[PDB]
Amino acid sequence: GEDLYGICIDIDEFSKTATIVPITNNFEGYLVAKDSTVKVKDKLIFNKDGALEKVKATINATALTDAKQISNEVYLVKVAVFGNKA
Amino acid sequence: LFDENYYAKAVANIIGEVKDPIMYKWFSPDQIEDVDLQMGYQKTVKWDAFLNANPTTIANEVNTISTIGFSSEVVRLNYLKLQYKFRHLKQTSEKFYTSDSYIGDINNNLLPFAQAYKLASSEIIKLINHFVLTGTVSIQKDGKNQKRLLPNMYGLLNMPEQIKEEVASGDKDKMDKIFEKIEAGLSKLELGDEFSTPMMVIVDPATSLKLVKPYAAASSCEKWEDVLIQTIKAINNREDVYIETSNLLKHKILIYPLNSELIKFKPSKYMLPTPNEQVDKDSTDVAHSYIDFVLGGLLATRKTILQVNIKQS
Amino acid sequence: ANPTTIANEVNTISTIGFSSEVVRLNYLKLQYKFRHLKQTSEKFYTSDSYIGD
Amino acid sequence: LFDENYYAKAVANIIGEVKDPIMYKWFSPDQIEDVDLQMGYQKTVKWDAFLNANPTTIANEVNTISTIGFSSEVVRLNYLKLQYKFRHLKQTSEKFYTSDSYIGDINNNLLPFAQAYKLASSEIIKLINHFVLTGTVSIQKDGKNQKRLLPNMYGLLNMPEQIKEEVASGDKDKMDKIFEKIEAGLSKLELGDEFSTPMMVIVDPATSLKLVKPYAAASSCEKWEDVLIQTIKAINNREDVYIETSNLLKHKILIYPLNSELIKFKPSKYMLPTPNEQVDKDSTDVAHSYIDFVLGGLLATRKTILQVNIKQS
Amino acid sequence: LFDENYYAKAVANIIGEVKDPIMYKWFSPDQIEDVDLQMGYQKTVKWDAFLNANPTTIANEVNTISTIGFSSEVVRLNYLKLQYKFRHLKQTSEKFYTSDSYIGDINNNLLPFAQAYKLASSEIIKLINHFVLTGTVSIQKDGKNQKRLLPNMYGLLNMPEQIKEEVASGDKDKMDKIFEKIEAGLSKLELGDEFSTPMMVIVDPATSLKLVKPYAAASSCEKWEDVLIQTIKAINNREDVYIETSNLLKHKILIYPLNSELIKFKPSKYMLPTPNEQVDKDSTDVAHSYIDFVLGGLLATRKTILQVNIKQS
Amino acid sequence: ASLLDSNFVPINFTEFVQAISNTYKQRRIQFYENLKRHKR
Repeated sequence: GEDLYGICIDIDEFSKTATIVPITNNFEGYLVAKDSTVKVKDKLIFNKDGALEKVKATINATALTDAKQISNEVYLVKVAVFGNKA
Repeated sequence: LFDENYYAKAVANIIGEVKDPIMYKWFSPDQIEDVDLQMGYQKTVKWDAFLNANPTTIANEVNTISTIGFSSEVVRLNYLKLQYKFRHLKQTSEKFYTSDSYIGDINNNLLPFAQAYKLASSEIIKLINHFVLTGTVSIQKDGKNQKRLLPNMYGLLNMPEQIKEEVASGDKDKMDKIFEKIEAGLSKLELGDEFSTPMMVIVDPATSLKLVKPYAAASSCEKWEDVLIQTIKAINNREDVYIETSNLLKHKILIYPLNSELIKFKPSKYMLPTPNEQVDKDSTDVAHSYIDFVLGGLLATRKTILQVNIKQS
Repeated sequence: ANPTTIANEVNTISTIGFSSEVVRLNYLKLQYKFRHLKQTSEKFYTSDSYIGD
Repeated sequence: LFDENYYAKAVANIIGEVKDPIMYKWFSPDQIEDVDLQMGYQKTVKWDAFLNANPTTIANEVNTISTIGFSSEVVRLNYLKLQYKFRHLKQTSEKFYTSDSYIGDINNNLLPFAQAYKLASSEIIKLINHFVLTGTVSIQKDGKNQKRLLPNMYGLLNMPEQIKEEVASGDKDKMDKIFEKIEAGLSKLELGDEFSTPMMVIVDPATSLKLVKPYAAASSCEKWEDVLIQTIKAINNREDVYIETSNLLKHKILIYPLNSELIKFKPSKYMLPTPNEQVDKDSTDVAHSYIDFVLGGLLATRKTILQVNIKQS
Repeated sequence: LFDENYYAKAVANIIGEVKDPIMYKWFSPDQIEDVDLQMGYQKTVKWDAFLNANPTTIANEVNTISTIGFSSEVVRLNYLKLQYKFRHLKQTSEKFYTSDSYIGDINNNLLPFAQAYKLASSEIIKLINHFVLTGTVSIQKDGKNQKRLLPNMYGLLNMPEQIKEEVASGDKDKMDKIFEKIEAGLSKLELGDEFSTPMMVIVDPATSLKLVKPYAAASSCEKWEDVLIQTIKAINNREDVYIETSNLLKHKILIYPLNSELIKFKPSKYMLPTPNEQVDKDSTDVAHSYIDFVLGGLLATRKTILQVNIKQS
Repeated sequence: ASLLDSNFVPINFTEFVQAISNTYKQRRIQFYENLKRHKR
């Protein structure tokens, strides 16, 4: 939503510490998607659960590939996020 | 390295100016043992034995004898690494700030690397002592905004399964009520076969000032401190009872034995502040350095620490 | 701020700040004036047990 | 240099464990010559002649005579320098991760510099071999999202102006139709005066499985592989014919001679992975290293490569 | 040091090929003194006396007498430190760029470190000379968007409290009117007891070409320059009057003595370009270096410099 | 303590910078020694 502060790119469960890229820095990588209805050249928005869903987008995120399924709910998609819209 | 690393040379030359932590006065010499770890966990095993039945008399011929069983207990201790960063002046740029009265920059609050390292190390040692005493890490005077730490990382005041007594706010100034609570906690203390052990008490300055009052129809030639010493000597088999005052505590009284078999501090050999090799540099005269320190490593037996909190609200 | 946990990769670390303090002590000079008798005139004011008008 | 830099010593001590590329089997020893370049182009000139018209009969007096034309062709080979970055553990921080059996954090997928470099070099060599074979650079099984490469950068499979045969989808399993297409391509091959040279064929595992079936009623002691070898021996003056199976290829058959006068590989002397001097260090235990590799340099004469694609759709 | 850092060796080998600044011709050897400061200020104190009223006649008895007053003046000179960054090629990358008769990427405008440093130092010396003359720092030819500098930082042309004359637009080409204005300024000069000293005039090329014309019928064997030299010799006790031309000036004539008592230049010992130890490095072949230079340090007595501006149109 | 002297072997960047400054001062001194102004 509008409360997005950054994106968690790494985790350490022993120390319970998340390494995070702030929204002010552009990122290119695989992130969790809500479902498998995301194609290339699609505007994506972070939902209330922190997952990328296909499109009022405060940020500018575009999927580079299609959603790829690994587990029953694990859907990774390559996305480049390069700031906020206006 | 010294011919190459001026920062390392300065750290070596100024390492003696820092003072020993005050936590060293709270433990027996044999109650502290260094370990080799920076972050992670370490497990310790304790082996105990027991008898299964009454003894067997060796008369004539016999084949069936009573048995002795064994048991084990495993305890995990977690160790965490933390870092601080501080700015300072470049060695080549110091000569342009070496004034006659002092060396540094007053207007921009810039210091030589040696002095900055000394002050940062002193502050970090104070923080480490606070952590060892209270089991929390915070910078606010209210003790809020605490840094969330890992499990199995406890201090003296927050060690689980100890004896805790609370003196009510109505009796916040009544030494008789305070000593009633202390006696209740001392009775609830359990030392087993290690009761014959010197004991240590840590009190806040207000509690110390209340203790130095004469024992009370007021009396003479006796203090509440002496009364407390006698009460503790009742349970420790008339052993030594040392008393210390710490400004970190606030309306708290801590009582614990100085026994390695009951309470042991196994801290990391890198717990005290250590300079980092990464030194940020730039085209300007301001550089940055890092200091590392390791926290964790306290082990205590259950129901061996008494904590009396005098509620003030 | 609170110390930074060194886990995995991190670039933002808590800082330790420094401060300078200049302490100044001021001094003041004060004077008083008092009247008395000239040395040559004391013989005309000496008395049985005291000197002075 | 080794006494000062640890990473260079580790690279030198672990460079031997990296296996040789499999692309070396695809070429004869004389067909490969190294060039000294990292990014740029190498150009050569070839001179050809042609007849302009029918000859002129020298009878009585004549001044106008038929002419012979000449032409030049400039052939350019482009090279590209590419880089990869990988994360590893710091040399000083290794001792805090050196477990009994494994060295490195399993949870965080962190490895020592030597092992990380070995694995990264192996992956980069796999990528280089794939590029040399197919003429494309990609990391997807479907073959999409290919890297846009400079012109005059071609592989054995995507080389233009070569003989290309296509087996239809209906005849995907008909080895007779596949061999008919191969025979047509072999007839269309033009070797010129360099025919007396060994030949090399590269096939997919499915094609290799189909080859060993008896030649077709089924023959006795005569298989499709033997028939193909005889057919190639017919055109190469009965020279040696080598057959290789490559997992990189899929439903593709590649036939080409092993003569340096027709096909030559002039790769950069820095084509294989080489570590970079720059090392990204920080205050933590994680460091970053870079590997460089150069791509490009395959030169082939026109109409000397047969490429058979079996449409599986 | 040279073995560890190649850039220092390159700077040491290339520094001898940098030409001396042209500002040296504008001062005497005694007028220039080096100070040991990079950034900051330097202060001096001067004491003056003055008469308050007409003298009092000592006739009969009088108690009220005229007074002689005194005053102190504190003079401050500021010194500023400035820096530039320039890109160049990494030392261990030149072999891949050495052409037949040059080194560097022409298409991308990349140079070796030595050549880049030499060109940068030449440009910085040009800017330093421009600052020493005009008292401003700007890269535009219109003298706009100037860098805001600290007070007490002046040049020979923007120095306040000096004699200023303005030749009108109608008399732009009238050397007689220009000389009349110069004579007025010379009369308004206040050299005083320091009159016996050499004098220096700095003139623009157009006005110099106007000067070299014969003095005006026209007097043979007598030029306007000769008349000006005689006029200045009238006031400087028949001392040497040097005349120089500078393209930096435009329709400006600057006359000032060469006495260290009146005009002094106390520049920093690090005013001229000096390389910085910080060298940005990456995995590519492009590196960045830094050059430092210090500005400031011109002191002059008031009403000792004549500045003539010929208003053009 | 100047870059002109071949025997001078700097030990660190501070000494190198001091040598650069001394060399600049010596160059200025030499220029003023060899200067010959035009007196006419």
